[PDB]
Amino acid sequence: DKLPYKVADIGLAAWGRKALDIAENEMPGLMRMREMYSASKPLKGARIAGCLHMTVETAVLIETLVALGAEVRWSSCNIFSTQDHAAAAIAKAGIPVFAWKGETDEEYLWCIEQTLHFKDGPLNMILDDGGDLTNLIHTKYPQLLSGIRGISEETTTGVHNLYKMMSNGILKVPAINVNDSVTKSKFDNLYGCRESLIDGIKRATDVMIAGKVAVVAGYGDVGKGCAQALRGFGARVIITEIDPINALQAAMEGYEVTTMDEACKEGNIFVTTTGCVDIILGRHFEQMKDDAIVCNIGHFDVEIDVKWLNENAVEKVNIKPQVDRYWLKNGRRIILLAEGRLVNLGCAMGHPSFVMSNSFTNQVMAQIELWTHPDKYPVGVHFLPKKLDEAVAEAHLGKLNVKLTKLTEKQAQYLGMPINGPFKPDHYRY
Amino acid sequence: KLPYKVADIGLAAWGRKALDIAENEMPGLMRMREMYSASKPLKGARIAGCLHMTVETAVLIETLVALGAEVRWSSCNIFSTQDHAAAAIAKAGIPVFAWKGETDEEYLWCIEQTLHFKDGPLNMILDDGGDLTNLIHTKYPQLLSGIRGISEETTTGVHNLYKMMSNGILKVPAINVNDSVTKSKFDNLYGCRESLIDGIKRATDVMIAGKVAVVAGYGDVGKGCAQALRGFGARVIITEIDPINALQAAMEGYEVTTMDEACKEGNIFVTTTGCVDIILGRHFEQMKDDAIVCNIGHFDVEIDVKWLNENAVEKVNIKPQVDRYWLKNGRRIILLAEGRLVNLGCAMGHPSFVMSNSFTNQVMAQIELWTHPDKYPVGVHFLPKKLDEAVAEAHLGKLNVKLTKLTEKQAQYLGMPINGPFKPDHYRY
Amino acid sequence: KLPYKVADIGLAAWGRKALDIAENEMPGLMRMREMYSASKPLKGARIAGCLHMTVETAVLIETLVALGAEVRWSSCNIFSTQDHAAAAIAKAGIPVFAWKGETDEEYLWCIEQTLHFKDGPLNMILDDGGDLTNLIHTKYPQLLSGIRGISEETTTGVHNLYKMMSNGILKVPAINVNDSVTKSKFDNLYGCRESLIDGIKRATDVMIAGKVAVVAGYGDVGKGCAQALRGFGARVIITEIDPINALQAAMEGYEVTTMDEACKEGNIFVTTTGCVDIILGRHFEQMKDDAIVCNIGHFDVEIDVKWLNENAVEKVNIKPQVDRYWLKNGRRIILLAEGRLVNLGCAMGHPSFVMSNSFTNQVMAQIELWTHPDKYPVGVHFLPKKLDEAVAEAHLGKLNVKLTKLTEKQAQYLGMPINGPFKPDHYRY
Amino acid sequence: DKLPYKVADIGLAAWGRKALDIAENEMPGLMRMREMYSASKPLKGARIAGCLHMTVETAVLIETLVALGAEVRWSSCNIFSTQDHAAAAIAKAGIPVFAWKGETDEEYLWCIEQTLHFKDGPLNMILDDGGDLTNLIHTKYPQLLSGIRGISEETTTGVHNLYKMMSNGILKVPAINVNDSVTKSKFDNLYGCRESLIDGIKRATDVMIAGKVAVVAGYGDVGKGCAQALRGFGARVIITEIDPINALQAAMEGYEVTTMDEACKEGNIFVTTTGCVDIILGRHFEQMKDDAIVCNIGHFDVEIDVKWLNENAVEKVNIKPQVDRYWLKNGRRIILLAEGRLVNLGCAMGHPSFVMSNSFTNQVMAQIELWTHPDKYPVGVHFLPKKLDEAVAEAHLGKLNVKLTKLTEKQAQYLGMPINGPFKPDHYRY
Ligand SMILES: NC(=O)c1ccc[n+]([C@@H]2O[C@H](COP(=O)([O-])OP(=O)(O)OC[C@H]3O[C@@H](n4cnc5c(N)ncnc54)[C@H](O)[C@@H]3O)[C@@H](O)[C@H]2O)c1
Ligand SMILES: NC(=O)c1ccc[n+]([C@@H]2O[C@H](COP(=O)([O-])OP(=O)(O)OC[C@H]3O[C@@H](n4cnc5c(N)ncnc54)[C@H](O)[C@@H]3O)[C@@H](O)[C@H]2O)c1
Ligand SMILES: NC(=O)c1ccc[n+]([C@@H]2O[C@H](COP(=O)([O-])OP(=O)(O)OC[C@H]3O[C@@H](n4cnc5c(N)ncnc54)[C@H](O)[C@@H]3O)[C@@H](O)[C@H]2O)c1
Ligand SMILES: NC(=O)c1ccc[n+]([C@@H]2O[C@H](COP(=O)([O-])OP(=O)(O)OC[C@H]3O[C@@H](n4cnc5c(N)ncnc54)[C@H](O)[C@@H]3O)[C@@H](O)[C@H]2O)c1
Ligand SMILES: NC(=O)c1ncn([C@@H]2O[C@H](CO)[C@@H](O)[C@H]2O)n1
Ligand SMILES: NC(=O)c1ncn([C@@H]2O[C@H](CO)[C@@H](O)[C@H]2O)n1
Ligand SMILES: NC(=O)c1ncn([C@@H]2O[C@H](CO)[C@@H](O)[C@H]2O)n1
Ligand SMILES: NC(=O)c1ncn([C@@H]2O[C@H](CO)[C@@H](O)[C@H]2O)n1
Repeated sequence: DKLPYKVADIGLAAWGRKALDIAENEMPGLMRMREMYSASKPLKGARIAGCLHMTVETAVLIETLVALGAEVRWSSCNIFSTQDHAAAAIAKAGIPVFAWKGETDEEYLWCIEQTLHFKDGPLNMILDDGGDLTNLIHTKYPQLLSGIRGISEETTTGVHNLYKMMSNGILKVPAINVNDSVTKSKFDNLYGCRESLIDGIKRATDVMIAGKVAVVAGYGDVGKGCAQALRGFGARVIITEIDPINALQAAMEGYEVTTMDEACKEGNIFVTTTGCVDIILGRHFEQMKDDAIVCNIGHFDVEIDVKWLNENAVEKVNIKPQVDRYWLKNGRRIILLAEGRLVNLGCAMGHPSFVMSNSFTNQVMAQIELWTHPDKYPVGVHFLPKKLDEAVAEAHLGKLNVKLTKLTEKQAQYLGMPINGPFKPDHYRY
Repeated sequence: KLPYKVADIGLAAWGRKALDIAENEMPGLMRMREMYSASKPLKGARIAGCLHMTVETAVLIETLVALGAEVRWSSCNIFSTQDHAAAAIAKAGIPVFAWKGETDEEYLWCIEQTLHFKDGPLNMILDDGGDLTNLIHTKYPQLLSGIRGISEETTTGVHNLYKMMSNGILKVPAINVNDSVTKSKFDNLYGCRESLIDGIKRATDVMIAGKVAVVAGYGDVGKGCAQALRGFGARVIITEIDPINALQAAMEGYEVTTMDEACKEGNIFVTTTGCVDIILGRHFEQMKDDAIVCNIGHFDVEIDVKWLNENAVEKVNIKPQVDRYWLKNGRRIILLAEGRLVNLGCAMGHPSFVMSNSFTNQVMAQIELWTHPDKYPVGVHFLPKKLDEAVAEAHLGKLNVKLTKLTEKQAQYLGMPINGPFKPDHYRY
Repeated sequence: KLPYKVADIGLAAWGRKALDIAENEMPGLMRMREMYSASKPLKGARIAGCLHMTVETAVLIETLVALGAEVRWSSCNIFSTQDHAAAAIAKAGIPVFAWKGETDEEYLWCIEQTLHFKDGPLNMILDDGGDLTNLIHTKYPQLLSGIRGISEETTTGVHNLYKMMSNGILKVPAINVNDSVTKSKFDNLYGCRESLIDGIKRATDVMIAGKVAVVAGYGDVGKGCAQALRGFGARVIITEIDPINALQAAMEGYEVTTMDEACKEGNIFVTTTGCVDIILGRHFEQMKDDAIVCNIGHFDVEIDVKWLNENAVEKVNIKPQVDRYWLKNGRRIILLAEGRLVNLGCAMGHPSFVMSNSFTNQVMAQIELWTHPDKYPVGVHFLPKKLDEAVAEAHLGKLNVKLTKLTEKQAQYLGMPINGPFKPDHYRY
Repeated sequence: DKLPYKVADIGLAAWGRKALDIAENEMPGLMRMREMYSASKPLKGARIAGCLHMTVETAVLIETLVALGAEVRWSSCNIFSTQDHAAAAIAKAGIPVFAWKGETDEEYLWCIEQTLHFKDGPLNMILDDGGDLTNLIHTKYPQLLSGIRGISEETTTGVHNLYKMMSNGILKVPAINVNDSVTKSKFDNLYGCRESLIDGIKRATDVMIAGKVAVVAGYGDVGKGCAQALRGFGARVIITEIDPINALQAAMEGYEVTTMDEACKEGNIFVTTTGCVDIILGRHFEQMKDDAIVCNIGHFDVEIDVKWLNENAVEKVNIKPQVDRYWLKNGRRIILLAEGRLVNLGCAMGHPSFVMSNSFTNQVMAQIELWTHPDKYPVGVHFLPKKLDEAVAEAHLGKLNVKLTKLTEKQAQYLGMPINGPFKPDHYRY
């Protein structure tokens, strides 16, 4: 007596399928997983609850998991990130999906709850992005924990939470940290944001980047890509940081590194990338240039104090969906994107398919590892082996017409490594 | 007769909000309003405009009206109208005939609606690409003697004016706005550096990083396009006919080769030449699977779209202005905006700040021609450097740029007028 | 009289090896030799040259001689001579009066040695910065009627020629070589992009990454300098008097402010203005400890070196052309090349490939003035675009650039001559 | 009856001292070690044999070790890298140093042998760059191993050798891998090469970079910096790689990735960064463009087959020290820099002082850790703790006028980290 799916408009499915066809041809990693494993069906018996942005890219991931034998039920991990034509295509394919663009907070929680119960029993695998599904099970459904073989987690904030859960004795299910595969963190977080930040800002505002001062809070993988994107279009980028190593990197790349207390007086565009609370506050907003654009690409909605704007502005003018222009008591305006929620996914289409093929090939590999080799994965947080990490990269080289060199026997002996790798030590930072 | 013709007048409120935001990004145009709204230098002008009907152009239109002109408007491209901007203009009582997705015949009908005002025929032309200019000269020559001047926005349009003049067929004075320094070195370069990728992304959501991109032409537009693609991690290959532009591209680290070679390597193709026959059937047949092909230069003639329509074995419309073709060789080609300007057809054109440079020049040109016509005999003219410098200066405050002033000692040393102009007429910036 | 005067003729063999390497990087000059060595268009010319006596200039000198000229040479800067290049020229029998580290009086003596040949006084000038031009006009006016033409290398020199002409005091026709497209947009820009950092590094070995660098001026030289510093991870701040150049710098992501503000922040200061009084005592007094200060523009007047010498409390010579001053405030300033051109004074100037563009223009200018003087009345002239394009084309093969040729259909469409020139005279590239 | 030092010309000492004074003011990390530890003298009793490029930067390191109480004896680890004025200043200061620019291979070995015996006994600490000192002791002087408390090793190839020695049971002394401190590998190897490669090429050849094709073999930290430097000056850079992850990084940065077998036909400049043998061979040289410039910035002299040039060229013309122009049987010329040895140190001045202050502050810290806390360091290869790594970066922020943000108590609680760090997990790649 439960809904089979819930999406904005299943009639968008034909357009969705065209977008999926294009994406498949950009995602050789996922297509190789299908070629290699569609017959052997390694995920047979798996019942995967997924909580991850319901985008065209994610649809390709979902169909890969199903091709490999899994049953899947899906929700988005963000109220604005669903692409309704992708959700429609997945629903039309008979896969239970509960996701649409513009969910309320109540609807969001309800959608996750729809993914827990399958025909043959409760979920036995978690594929998570940000840990909401992980946390829901541990907090509200502890009786389901014993039946879950593994968790794979997509993003930096999610994995931070898993390590904290483990250190405090709260984690009860083995997890693979997908974020920190080399082929995820050094590609998705960096090159993905380098394209999708600007895409979000532009679709929302059509603002010129050239000539502006842009303030980027944080200089981790996300901040590095955001800063590079903005600099490339001729913004002058100012960085804030708490970590002296990341701060020194930023200075050595030619960026001014200062505090938000100083930078708020100069920025025309503000991007938060920190995964931390209380980055942009009332005292900052009051000092900003007129029509400063403020957005978050890090986590949830707490980097920016959106509550302060709602409480203190004279008026909030909605410009269009996910774009609000606040008029402050000082007579100046602030343009806030996506209510302070992820701007690339909320105001544009998130990362492009090619780089998401890296991240999602790691996801499929992690699901196969946890489902088929559980003995290798005790309760705790684990990485994929370097050999598989390398294999993700190798699967994407052909599409780019990259010609990789093979070591000669003489060179392999000289270096003391195998011809087929792995080629780097475990601590290598790339 | 119709007061206007637009897609949906109900879009006017949203249009107005977008115009409000754009005004705050366009200090040059707002300064023209501050300076000239009382004195109304364009009183008596009846300006027919043919220029992409975007949010940015709406700000220009309302500036012309604030300065006392009567205006009637059409777009210069069948896909470039932003319907909310058109609706806001219509709602404000200004005759505009423009919508996204015109037929070719509707396009001409729209230009024709701009020619006659209550008080008489048009007496000024504001053009982008020469269609209004050519229409009057070829079909309505009886209207020419009543037109005081033409201002022309874009490289292809000004090329046509110079050709008309050399052939003795130009009959109205024109100002070349494209070749103001503050237009050509800003709009054509930095505008395309942002809006090319915006068009490609909204249309395809393709990853740029890791791709080979082939840019045909390395003029102002090609320079901006190449820099954009390289910034996102594409490997950019350039084609050129001019050895100077070619050497520039080589000295910036780009491979410069022919399209006959580059067609085998590119994943993304962008034409920027203003020339016919850049991408042909023999090129399409060699392209990598799902190569994305688009034009940012002129009209629809850089890419042989006719060839694709006639020779593909499948053609699937993905969404408006995005078509995916399957060739006999089994490979696919993705064509944007039917080969028409991709930045305006698949996205929103250049952002407002840089359009404020171009459009401040347009307002200055209209004022010069309308109020000082004897300074402009039949022929093609530039705005004075002093005015060109003034356009730039008007945008410095928004960016918090602090300009240095020469001391009297330094001005004497340089033999330079202390308030400019600061460069000789041949200076290339 | 002396056959030459150089530091050490024993350096000639090493000089010749360096010239051999440079010739293979200078296809424009080598092409001039291939085309004109038999016909000897410069037969009868007696060229006095005043231009940095470097390896690159040695290739130019031997090209002029190959084309039939007699030549006598001096450097235009007291620190820019490369002694091995000077020795190779001297060994080849060419009168050259140049060494690194001349006194100001020796500098003038060297120019004076170039004026008289066996067959009579000079009849052509090849100048860089106007010193030879000014010397003749002011001290040897009786020689003017015997001089057929002047070609001038650099922005400051051509500025002086235009001033002379407007004041009615220029008495010999001149060609402005600086403002060939293939000179100004290449040498001034890409040359400085490499040779500024070479000068700073050889002098100081300072890390660029992490520093704030202040570049005064954003013309061709300032653009090249700023890009170089940014590429290595310096944060670059720009000063400018021209609102157009200022807006360019802002649109490229640089902070544009005054020297009065920037002096408090910079670790490296580079002057590129061609103007007096850019860095003054009030600036030095505010600078970060061990700020490195240098000039790449003109003469020694951009930086107030007199102020440092008079006001520092300590001055220590680190090595040739590097001085470290201690100010009364206890902080240190490092001054390069006594405020003279840092790229030529502390390193080797621009690399040979880009100098081949500049120097091919110089050879073309000398040929034009010597063989077609009636085309050049007294005044300041440009080389024709056709020749400018030819300079670029002559360098494409070395870089393996493949230039596209228009089809006859395309040339008709564009109304363009199929072999060029391809751009109108106002084109800015 | 042994020499007290051996240098090119001790009369260069006054110029050397001026260069050292300038460098000190660029090296706040080393100067902070002096401020903090010159009175307590933590290295008292240490007798450190050092084998590391005898440059101005290294002189500042040497004087720091002596200020901290160590006795030191020094040699260079490269026959061309010594800066004779720096060596003179160290000799004049009474420190035994055996180093000059342009040593023969025999003289090189002799110089290392001079650093082993002190007045009060044999060395009891090793500071090494490339492992020659480490290998000499293990192979020729095993009886000295028991008296050595620790090894600190500077460079990637050196540390590779230490791990191999450990895996084969040959390492008998505890070692700290300095190369893989974050503040070394991500700064020295990357930003150092980004400046010093071009400096070497320019001083040797004065070649224009703009317009050229440059081929960079390897895209690790060194290759990344070299490629960026060359691209910045307008070369078109082609990368070769054996590792699919590094290769994908290069492609995503806009470089063509192909094999040397293809790239040798196109390159005008060749830079080897691999640490591997047999990168540029006869079959490559024969296909190169006329006057191709060929150089190595990786390891020793075996990346480039210099022996092939010597055996097969028609003639070798010496242009000036460390620059040779070979005329081949095909009539074309090859310009080889520094006989295939490190081009940045051999043809220029190596990395600038500021970034060497990061590397050498790690060296001082490693010497203090091994000398004063030996119980923490069993036989094996170890990293410096992240807290010290962060402290190296923090010590350089003031010179750059960087303003680092401090977490609030609320933020530190939210993130679950200490206000004073460390701020990243052990696996973080920066
Ligand atoms: N929107 C997306 O598509 C996307 C993609 C990847 C990751 N993410 C999210 O982005 C965020 C950042 O991810 P990351 O991988 O870059 O993590 P990271 O740990 O590499 O970088 C975060 C940086 O923020 C800095 N920081 C923390 N608090 C700060 C403060 N108060 N002020 C200034 N700097 C501060 C840290 O020192 C760190 O260097 C995470 O929330 C992650 O889940 C989003
Ligand atoms: N979409 C836009 O927003 C936008 C903006 C500005 C200009 N434009 C248009 O873009 C086009 C280019 O303008 P521009 O200012 O760069 O002009 P330009 O003259 O500076 O550059 C065009 C270049 O194309 C080269 N070229 C010509 N034919 C060629 C061919 N067959 N193959 C390779 N190269 C060839 C020329 O040598 C020239 O360097 C024009 O049509 C102009 O109207 C469009
Ligand atoms: N060292 C070299 O190898 C080399 C090479 C080429 C040119 N030059 C010399 O470099 C200088 C600059 O040449 P260019 O071609 O760039 O000329 P330019 O005219 O293009 O640029 C100089 C810029 O300085 C700006 N300026 C003038 N006075 C200023 C001041 N007080 N403060 C800030 N900005 C100011 C001007 O607005 C102008 O934009 C000239 O002296 C020229 O002869 C040297
Ligand atoms: N000259 C200097 O100042 C300097 C500075 C730092 C490091 N180094 C040295 O530079 C070298 C590289 O150091 P790194 O830190 O970049 O190491 P790295 O391991 O990060 O990079 C080396 C790269 O070379 C690649 N490689 C190996 N064999 C190859 C082959 N046959 N063809 C193509 N690519 C190949 C590897 O895949 C790797 O990515 C080492 O020898 C190191 O000791 C020199
Ligand atoms: N197009 C997409 O589906 C997309 N774009 C970005 N992300 C993921 O969103 C996560 C943040 O929630 C990041 O870790 C990315 O991997 N997914
Ligand atoms: N946003 C806009 O209205 C816009 N964007 C680009 N262009 C103009 O379109 C012309 C090409 O028709 C160029 O010359 C630009 O000036 N207009
Ligand atoms: N290597 C060289 O001989 C060299 N380098 C730079 N310049 C010239 O020096 C002039 C400044 O005097 C500039 O216009 C350059 O053309 N010459
Ligand atoms: N200026 C210098 O002393 C210098 N420059 C580079 N390197 C070191 O040289 C090692 C290679 O032998 C690298 O790991 C660098 O840390 N030292």
